[PDB]
Amino acid sequence: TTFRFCRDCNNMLYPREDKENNRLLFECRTCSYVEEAGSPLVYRHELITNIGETAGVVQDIGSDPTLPRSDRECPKCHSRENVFFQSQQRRKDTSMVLFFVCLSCSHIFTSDQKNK
Amino acid sequence: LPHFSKDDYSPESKGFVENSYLRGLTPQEFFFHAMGGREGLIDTAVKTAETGYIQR
Amino acid sequence: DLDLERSNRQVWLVRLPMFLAEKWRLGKIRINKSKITLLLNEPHEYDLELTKKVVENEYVFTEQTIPKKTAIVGTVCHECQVMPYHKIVEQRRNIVKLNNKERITTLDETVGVTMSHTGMSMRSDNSNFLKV
Amino acid sequence: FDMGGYFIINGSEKVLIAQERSAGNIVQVFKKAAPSPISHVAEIRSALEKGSRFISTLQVKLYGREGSSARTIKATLPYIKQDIPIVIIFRALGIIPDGEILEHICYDVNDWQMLEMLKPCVEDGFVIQDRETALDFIGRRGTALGIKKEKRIQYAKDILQKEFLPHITQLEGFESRKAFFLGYMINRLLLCALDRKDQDDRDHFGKKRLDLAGPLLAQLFKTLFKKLTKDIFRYMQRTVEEAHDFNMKLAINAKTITSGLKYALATGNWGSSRAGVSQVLNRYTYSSTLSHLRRTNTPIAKPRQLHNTHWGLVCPAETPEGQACGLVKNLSLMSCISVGTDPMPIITFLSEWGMEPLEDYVPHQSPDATRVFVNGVWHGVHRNPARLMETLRTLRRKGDINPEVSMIRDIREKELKIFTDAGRVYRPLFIVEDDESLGHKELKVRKGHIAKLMATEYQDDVEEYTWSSLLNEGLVEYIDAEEEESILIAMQPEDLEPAEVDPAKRIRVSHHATTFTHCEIHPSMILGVAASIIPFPDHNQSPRNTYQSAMGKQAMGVFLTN
Amino acid sequence: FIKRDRMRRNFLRMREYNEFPLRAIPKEDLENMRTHLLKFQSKKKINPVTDFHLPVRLHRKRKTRQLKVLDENAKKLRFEEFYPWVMEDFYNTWVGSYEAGNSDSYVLLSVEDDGSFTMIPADKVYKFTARNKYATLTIDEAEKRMDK
Amino acid sequence: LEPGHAADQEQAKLIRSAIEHTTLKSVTIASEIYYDPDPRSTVIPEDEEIIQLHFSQQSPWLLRLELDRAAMNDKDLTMGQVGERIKQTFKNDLFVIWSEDNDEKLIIRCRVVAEEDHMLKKIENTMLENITLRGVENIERVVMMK
Amino acid sequence: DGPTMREITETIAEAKKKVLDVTKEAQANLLTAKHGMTLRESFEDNVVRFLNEARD
Amino acid sequence: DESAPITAEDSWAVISAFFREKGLVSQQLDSFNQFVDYTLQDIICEDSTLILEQLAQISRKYEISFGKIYVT
Ligand SMILES: [Zn+2]
Ligand SMILES: [Zn+2]
Repeated sequence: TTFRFCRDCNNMLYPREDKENNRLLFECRTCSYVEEAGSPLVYRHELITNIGETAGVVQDIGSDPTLPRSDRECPKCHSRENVFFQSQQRRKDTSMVLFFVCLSCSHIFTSDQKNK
Repeated sequence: LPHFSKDDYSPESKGFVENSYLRGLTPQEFFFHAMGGREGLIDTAVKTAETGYIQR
Repeated sequence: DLDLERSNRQVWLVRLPMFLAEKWRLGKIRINKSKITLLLNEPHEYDLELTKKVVENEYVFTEQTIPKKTAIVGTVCHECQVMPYHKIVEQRRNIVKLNNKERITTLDETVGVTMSHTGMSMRSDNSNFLKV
Repeated sequence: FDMGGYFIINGSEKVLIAQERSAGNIVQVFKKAAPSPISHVAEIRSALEKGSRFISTLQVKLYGREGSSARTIKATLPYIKQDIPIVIIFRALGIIPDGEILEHICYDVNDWQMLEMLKPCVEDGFVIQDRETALDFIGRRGTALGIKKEKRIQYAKDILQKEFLPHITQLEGFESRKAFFLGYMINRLLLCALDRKDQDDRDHFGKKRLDLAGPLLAQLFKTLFKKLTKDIFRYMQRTVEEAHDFNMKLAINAKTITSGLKYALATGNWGSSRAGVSQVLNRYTYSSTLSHLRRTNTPIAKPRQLHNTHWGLVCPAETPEGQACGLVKNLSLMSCISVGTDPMPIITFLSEWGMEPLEDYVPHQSPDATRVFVNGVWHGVHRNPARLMETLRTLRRKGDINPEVSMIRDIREKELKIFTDAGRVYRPLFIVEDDESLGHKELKVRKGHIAKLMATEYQDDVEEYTWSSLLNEGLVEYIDAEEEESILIAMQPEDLEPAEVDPAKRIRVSHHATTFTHCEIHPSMILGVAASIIPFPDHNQSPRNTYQSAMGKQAMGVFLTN
Repeated sequence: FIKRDRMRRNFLRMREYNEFPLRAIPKEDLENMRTHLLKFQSKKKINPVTDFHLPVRLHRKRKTRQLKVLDENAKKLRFEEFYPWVMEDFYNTWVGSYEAGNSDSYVLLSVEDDGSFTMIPADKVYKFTARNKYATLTIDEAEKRMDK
Repeated sequence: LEPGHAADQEQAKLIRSAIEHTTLKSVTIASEIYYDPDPRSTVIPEDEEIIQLHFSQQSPWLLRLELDRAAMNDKDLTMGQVGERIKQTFKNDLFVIWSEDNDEKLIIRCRVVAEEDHMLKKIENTMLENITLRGVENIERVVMMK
Repeated sequence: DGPTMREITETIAEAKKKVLDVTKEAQANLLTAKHGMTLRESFEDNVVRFLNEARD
Repeated sequence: DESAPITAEDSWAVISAFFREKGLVSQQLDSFNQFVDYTLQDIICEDSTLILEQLAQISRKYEISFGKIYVT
């Protein structure tokens, strides 16, 4: 999870346990480059994935003619001109919560009234 | 169809034919009705083709 | 006997347009202190963009297992690109999209002549090829 | 009234039915619901534009089911037996480090999931770390006829330079480009494995290519010409080997081409590979010949069911009943088939406006660059797709570029596909402009152009104002099924364009949509030839329109006057 | 509600700066030497040839009557020169490869002592790769070690 | 059902909770691995509360995971009975701790007597797939019908 | 007759208002699906049920 | 005026100007004509050269190549 690469070797840094000082390290098995550890975290699976629903957001998203138009105002700039679209994460259990994209400050504010 | 907007869940755009055969149908409804007709023909053909084998 | 001459020489690499490049296959560069142009000989002036400012690990060498005579020229100093009466160049760019090929030619003769030249025509030899 | 469009062999009017096949040079991904260890398959049928007719197809397989760990990726290679991991191939292409590999596969450093799934491939890629050991690895894995190693490493390199990815090119030195394209295919496979994209649909009519007499006679005349050359050379070797005189009448034979073309256009076979291509012309009536010549066939998702991509291209009613139901199709009245142009002037024109080549691409220095695709070949990216797309569209409407070329700009996918290959089915549609002097949107064609057009029509003093004059002025444009994904079409012009009831008329939709880019010429044109004879088919059920469309091909009448 | 077929009668009845010159080097030097380009693939920013130390060396490492296929020119001349060069000392190793695609249009503006510049057309372009940093390998040992 | 316990919803909820297959992966939001060499003391500042309670030679590597409270409700479960299941699964080779239902964040931590990470990752697969919390095999989506 | 046509227009109109209300409640994530189906399945069952009820 | 919007019936005229240009069966004629025009020269030119290699003991060779094809 967000691992680093070696210098010159550019290979991934496998975790190495430091038994002398009893502390985590990051090694490269090709060479002798071992750096310290700034965090004890190593691996995170994250089963239930909720990211990717708002995928593919570009600076030129406001010039898409296929996308719809709404009249709801933004909570920030208070602009009623925005473009909404549902989640980009395609899955069976994906909710139909709309995603509002303002055409002024480019803020992404949703329409969920239960959890915000 | 490329004649409606994206992420449209309105019943009219999803296949509801609110017109009747007395006043005619719109193109986006006649297309879906043609899909249902072809599906009916194919389904009947398969049901007969299997019905014969079952009969034998 | 490869020998590095200097490498201290600084060279600038240029990505030129095709008509002027094929023409080069002289002008005067005007360095404006962060915008530089080029006054060719009569003819156009050309702004050259600072494409890549830092350009390390790139060098230039020349050549005079089989070892050959190798000489080192200089380091690459800046990555550049020449940018461009422009309506004539735009029309020439629109004009290059008009290339075509010749169609098949239909022989219009009385057929009987060509059909006579097809099969037996009482005319042999007349050409030395695989005659041993 | 004789429409023509057929052949005459032995006094019989033979017709070449339009064949249907799938397109190539497009990366496709599919799922495997079987207990096979492969979860997703990334197929891509690579072939050149003209010549040889390549059949080699590259496959990138993802092993390991969902839930289990150690999900490695292994892609097969032609002439190589067992499958080879993607990272080892990256080592064989000249890329040794792994950070560059992850930099070519995944173009976003912020995403940790794809990089996380790359780990096992980086482990096996740790096992084999050298380019020479990778070339010797592929040399020892597949193709054992080299025997010697020194010839199997260079032979394997020549495989990676020639047989590997026949498209793009086959020269030496294009390994960086193919490395970027390969990393793109892996990005599509893993990106499809993360449930971010659905399985690639094969029923999309835009991904299908039709074959008329052009392609068929191209394959046939190609093979017959090859056989002719081989036979001529055989006569040459016989002449020089037996030591005799040469004759032009015994070397070049004409019964090979005559018997090949006459036999292929005479029988149903096109050489069983293909059968039922040539059928006798049905002269029962005039609409039977019209609906017979426009008949398209599909060789044996459900292909029989009517898909949503058949709007305006395939008649939704005219279809036979029985075993061949839904496999036979009929062209709608304004649907045509592309013929193919030349992609070289377009590729040459793109690089003049700053289109960076692919081999100079760095995803860390230009992450927001839009990739440019020409017939599936990735030539490079561009950091300004707006002005470039506007330029290509303005030059496409003026008549410079052939209107048969269909260009699509997928925003979410961040791609710009360009299709100029033959076989695509398109249909003409009007052009809608929003910037007008009235304050709202309006069509490009006005009433003056209609007045000049009708003046020329009823005059035939003349003004030479025809359909081509309407096309060159940017008033009507052809649209296939691929570009139809990125346009908004309006049905009636004077009913959906302007902004705002007897109970006998039908209820219609609203005009809430503003970004109407195109407009339908007329909806009644979506029907075929046989369904066009039906009076008021809207008020009639569809299967009756189909039955009447079937009975219209056998009624008594007058086909011709001669 | 009827088809208007009388349109023929209706249509018939209706109708500070610093300027420095450029020069072309005589073609004798172009006939003597061919200019190629250098590009490294080791990520390290610096890497000059002075830090590459010395001595720098860049060197390139019976049947009857039958049938031949054919081939052309430039592709054959580029195919026969399938020996890539290498620069080393006596240790650092750099092995280059052809780039081909980066030919097209590349003009060199070599800066001399004066403000003027000397333009030279680039013949080819090569990508040098730093080889044998770690120093290890195996062949058959890796083929048997990969079978576990 | 039985004629004696008919027209009863709670009893049918007990029967459904007695046959419907449930697994540990069902309740798992996410899992994460930590390097924590000292067995008793934990670098993590939050879990210290757990450290204070559930305590009052082993692997330096920590396996940790979080459960959905909603999953603990829909599928009736107890952090206790879960830890019981794992303890009677792997027996004594894997030490186990689990957070309380009162905790607004459900936490479970485990350790063992080359690198320890790979061993932990194997145990992760065993935990998610091969543990069934309750219910008999090949039973899903039990629907109440009147 | 006229009044019957207006009663049919209002019958369909009420069903359209119901599908719009369930559509807004589904877009606001305020409707929890029952056991055995997801949100989209229950939504499609409600829309199809209302449309068939209005047609009947 | 000349800059007035068109109607629904007017569209029919456009369709006429379509069928006057193309015809009901124009795809077969255009594809076949393009085949005869370009496909013949492409097939002939893409693989016309064949050479015989003759050995003697001095080497010798022979060549036959096809050029512009002619249709009647
Ligand atoms: Zn390293
Ligand atoms: Zn805003």
